[PDB]
Amino acid sequence: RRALLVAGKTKINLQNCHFITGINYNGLTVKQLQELRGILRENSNTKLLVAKNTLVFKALEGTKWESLKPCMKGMNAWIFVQTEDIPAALKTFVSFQKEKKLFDNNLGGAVFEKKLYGPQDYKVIETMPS
Amino acid sequence: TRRAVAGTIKLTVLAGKASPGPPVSPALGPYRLNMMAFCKDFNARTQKYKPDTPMAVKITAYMDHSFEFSVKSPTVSWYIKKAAGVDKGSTRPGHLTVTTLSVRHVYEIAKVKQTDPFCQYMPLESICKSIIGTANSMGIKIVQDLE
Amino acid sequence: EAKFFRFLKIVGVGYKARAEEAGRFLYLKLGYSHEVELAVPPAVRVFCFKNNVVCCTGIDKDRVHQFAATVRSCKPPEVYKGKGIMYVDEVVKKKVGK
Amino acid sequence: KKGDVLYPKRTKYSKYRKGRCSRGCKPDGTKLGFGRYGIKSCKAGRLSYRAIEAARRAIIGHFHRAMSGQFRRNGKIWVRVFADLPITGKPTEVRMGRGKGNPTGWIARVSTGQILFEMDGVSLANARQAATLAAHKLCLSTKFVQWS
Amino acid sequence: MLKFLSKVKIEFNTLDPRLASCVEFLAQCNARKAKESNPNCQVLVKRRTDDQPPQISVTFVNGVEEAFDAAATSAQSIRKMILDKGQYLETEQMFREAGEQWPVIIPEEEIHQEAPGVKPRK
Amino acid sequence: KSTTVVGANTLKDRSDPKILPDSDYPDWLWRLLQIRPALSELRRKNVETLPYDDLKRFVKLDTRAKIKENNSIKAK
Amino acid sequence: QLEYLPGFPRPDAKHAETILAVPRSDSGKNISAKERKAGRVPSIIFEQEDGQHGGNKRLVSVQTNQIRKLVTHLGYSFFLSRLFDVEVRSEIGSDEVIEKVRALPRSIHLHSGTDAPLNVTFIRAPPGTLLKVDIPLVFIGDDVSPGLKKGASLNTIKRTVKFLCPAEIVPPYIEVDLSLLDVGQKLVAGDLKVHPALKLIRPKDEPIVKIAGGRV
Ligand SMILES: [Mg+2]
Repeated sequence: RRALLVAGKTKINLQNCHFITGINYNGLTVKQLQELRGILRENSNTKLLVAKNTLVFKALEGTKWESLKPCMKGMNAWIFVQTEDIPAALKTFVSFQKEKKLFDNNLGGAVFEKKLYGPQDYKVIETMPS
Repeated sequence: TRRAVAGTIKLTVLAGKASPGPPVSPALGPYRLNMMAFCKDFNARTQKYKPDTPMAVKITAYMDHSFEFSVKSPTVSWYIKKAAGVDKGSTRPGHLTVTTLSVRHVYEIAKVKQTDPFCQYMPLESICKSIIGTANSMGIKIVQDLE
Repeated sequence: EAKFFRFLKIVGVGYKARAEEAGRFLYLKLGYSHEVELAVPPAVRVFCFKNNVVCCTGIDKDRVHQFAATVRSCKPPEVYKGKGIMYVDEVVKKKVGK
Repeated sequence: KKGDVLYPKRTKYSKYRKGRCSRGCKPDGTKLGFGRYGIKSCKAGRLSYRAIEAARRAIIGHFHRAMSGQFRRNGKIWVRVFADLPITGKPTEVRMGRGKGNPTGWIARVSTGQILFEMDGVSLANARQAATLAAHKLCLSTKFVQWS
Repeated sequence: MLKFLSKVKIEFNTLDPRLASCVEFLAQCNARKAKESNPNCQVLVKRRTDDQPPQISVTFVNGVEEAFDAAATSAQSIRKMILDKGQYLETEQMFREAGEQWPVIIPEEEIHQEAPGVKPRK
Repeated sequence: KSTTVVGANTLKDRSDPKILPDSDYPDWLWRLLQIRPALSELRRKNVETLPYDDLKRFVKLDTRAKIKENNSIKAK
Repeated sequence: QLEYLPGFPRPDAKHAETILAVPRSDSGKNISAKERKAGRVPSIIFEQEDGQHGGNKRLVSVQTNQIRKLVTHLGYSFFLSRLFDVEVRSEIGSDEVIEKVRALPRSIHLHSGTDAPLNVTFIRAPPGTLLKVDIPLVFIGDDVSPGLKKGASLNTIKRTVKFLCPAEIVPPYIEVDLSLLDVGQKLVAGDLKVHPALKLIRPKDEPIVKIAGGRV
């Protein structure tokens, strides 16, 4: 039943998605998780979901997001973005990190156009606008 | 932060009357907390509000006597009883009825409750149905339109 | 060369321990008029430290644990103030005395 | 009925023969007649009216404490076994034959598969535990039966 | 769990699929119940794109360095073996502070010798 | 009385608000007391054809029911 | 028109097993005890057309584990208001199938003390045959009832209803809705929502369930 819950929760979120990331939520509380979800839900066009890694593993099979497979271990909060503006999508985490002083929770892994950029590699792509 | 959180204790104080003895006596003295600086910080912000209003203050006590508090709006029981009528709850709620409110008071109370410092992102349907659930819990009736 | 180790802590007003001969003889003072002498068996030696702590050190796990329980059984902890010999990691739960 | 302790108000004859009770079964199977749960017997024997009253009191007192308020009497009990055989008895320090003794009490003949109690209007767990409590007052071996 | 360590160095590759044990040890060592137990203890996270395998290299208070196979052993097995070495180090230090020689040597022939039961005596 | 709320707004410069007619208010206010269905109907239906809010209510009432049925049985 | 209408329950496909039997050569307590010791339940398959002269009967024996599993999983009354496939072969593991037929369990005998099955009865019900079937009731909507909300208690007068049913559309159970009953009222046997081709054997002015007021 929860398998169908998160299958629907990813089937709705993959309808307009163009890149996918996963954040290590070690040490984040419920209120700060809600604040991250709020910042990235009003100020952008993104959505946050914490899900079973094997269930996202099985629910992304047969899709162009099949390259992700190494980057699904440990504590994963999956962020699905239904929009295209990656500078405003990725600078919000910079503002969040520099404001609330959270170095223990970083961006590990992302998928854009059949490629897994390094966390160093999807740093310059937020500089280029549109 | 890095400090070992001891307790989180809440209280209700009327607006403007932060005299640290009738409600700020043993309630804050049970946890070794100070009574001067917290009252100064409390009276340094409720200058723009109507007095004799039961403002909700949650204070996170610490072992180094540091105050890190946020100010909450007055209680939804107060908001749903004072905007309705008599402040007396039923002997048997859900079956015995006191007052009646249709659709509008709960909706604007939800709009005011959205101003809670960690309710920036909860939807108005969520807040309205939460207040409906509170309204079920003291025995007041809700209808589509009182006439 | 020793491998198996066990530690004991003594709690009490005037309760004392002392090793006598090369770590082979153990002597104890538990509030009686006399003292308590125990002969540490082979494959085990005993040592005493400056926190009222007795160490049972040895090479045979059976003899080490049996002798540590033997030293403990001379005086178990009481439930009203915790006085006696106990294990270091052991928690003693007290109760109030009417 | 007679309130708690159940025996007939009057009978045709004062003294009855002893009879036999160690045999007898329900030759067609048994089903519940009024309730959803019930207690039936697995063996055949005798039960006294004091034991039946003690079992009924145990069930109603368990429902009394488990469920209160308006559901306190939502549990319904049917007692389907009735004690209508008087038993007699001679006192101490008496010889063998000068007639038949005075009656002392009443018993009920219970067969194999006879339903003693029936319960409705409660939870399944409350019914099972009330049957467990009631079977400790009866000398016979009982089973919990459920409607299906 | 964090009483006996001085510096920990975690190193791994982020796009290589064997990082589960090392990030689980990161979760074990960066808890709220951990860092309050040793405020002076240091953590060192390093990430690299190249193919150096994921390793946990720790040091203790008494200058002993230990490298562990973080690729094939789990974080909980690492947590058990660090304490297994740590309590031995503590026992060594506790013996050494009191004036006893370390390591203490017992003749390995008394295992064959018979021993009677220990009855306490006056 | 029935045309103004009392004691709602607490800003000293302003006043308590009024009761607007059904012209400024959006649609979802009058949907508040519809019969959101209970576990007697949602259990027997097909989960695969259920909409999002209904299946969310299904799993939430299922979790509440299993918590209550644990707490009522295991209690002594 | 011999099909279940929409809005009606249907027999489940989980409990749609086939019942396997082997022939039995005699009647009586001797061979009955021998079959029960060997681990089989005695049975007979018969038809309706000739009540005298037997009725084209065949004496068989079915498997105790299968029959006990069916009765435990379905319930006693639900097993008796549902059709089954019966396959009679000459031996267990043999392929010489003697008779495959669609039959109704007319009765099952359970021991009054141990509840082991002692006898199963099967009656041949091909399409076009009329039966007297006892259908169980299922009571729904007890959370919506205003009378039950007000603290009244439920008085279930009857649990099963006897009907005259053609074989094809025999209902497994009858759903009775209690959403709109307050304190004081009862439902009679004429309020049951059934197929129009089913005839009620009992008179329609027979109470089924009444909601009676609580002890104020
Ligand atoms: Mg015969």
